[PDB]
Order: sequence, then C-alpha cells, then structure tokens
Amino acid sequence: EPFDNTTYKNLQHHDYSTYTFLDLNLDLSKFRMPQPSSGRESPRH
Amino acid sequence: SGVNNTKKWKMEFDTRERWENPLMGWASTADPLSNLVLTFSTKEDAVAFAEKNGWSYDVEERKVPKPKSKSYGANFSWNKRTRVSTK
Repeated sequence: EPFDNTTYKNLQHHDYSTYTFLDLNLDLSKFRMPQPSSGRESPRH
Repeated sequence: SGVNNTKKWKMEFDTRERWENPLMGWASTADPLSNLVLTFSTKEDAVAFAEKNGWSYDVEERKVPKPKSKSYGANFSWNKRTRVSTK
C-alpha cells in the first residue's frame, strides 16, 4: 500500500489473446438495456 | 445534363424517303425541306409563321422538368427506406 511510483501496474495486457475483446463484450451483454427500434427489420424492408 | 437547347421552339417537317446512291452508297433525297429547321421564341410565333405559309402543323406542348424535393439528410434516415447503403 505505501506509495510506490517505480512499477508499471498495467501488465495484464501481456496475457490478452485473439478473442479477448469479443469475449468481454459477450459477458457485457447481460448488463445492457433494451435497444431502441426503428420500426422495420432493415432499411430494405 | 445541359438544358440550353430546350429554351426555344423549333419547326420541322415530315421525314421523307432517303435512298442509297447506286455508285457510292451515299444517302440521296428528293425532299427539298429535309434539313429545314426554323427557330421561334414562342409557340404563337411559330403557329403564325406556319399559317401564313399555308403549312399544316401539329403543336406539341413543352415538357418542363417538375420541381422536386432534394434532401441530403434523408440519405441517413432513422426509420425510412431512403437510407442509402453506400456513398
């Protein structure tokens, strides 16, 4: 806990992998909110 | 897309026979009024000229482009089909 300014604490990214970013977005899905709807399945509908 | 050749009325005459010259195959005609095209500022002026010269005429009215609604924003509509998929 004593103030140490001599270490690089952002060392987690040395372990990240190819699918990391999308896996975390999958885990974040439950926390979202109902998206808004235009009223049509697509502009081509 | 230019529109400067649509500003004035014209008078033309009916097309008649053109045939191939036996010697060289050129286009031969016996119609003296083949290339006769007259220019007028108004339909009334043209009709008057035809009448005094004793020609039968058919008048076709001017087709003007209709005014339109142009919106660059509609290309990015939120709920409409005007949304473009490519710029």
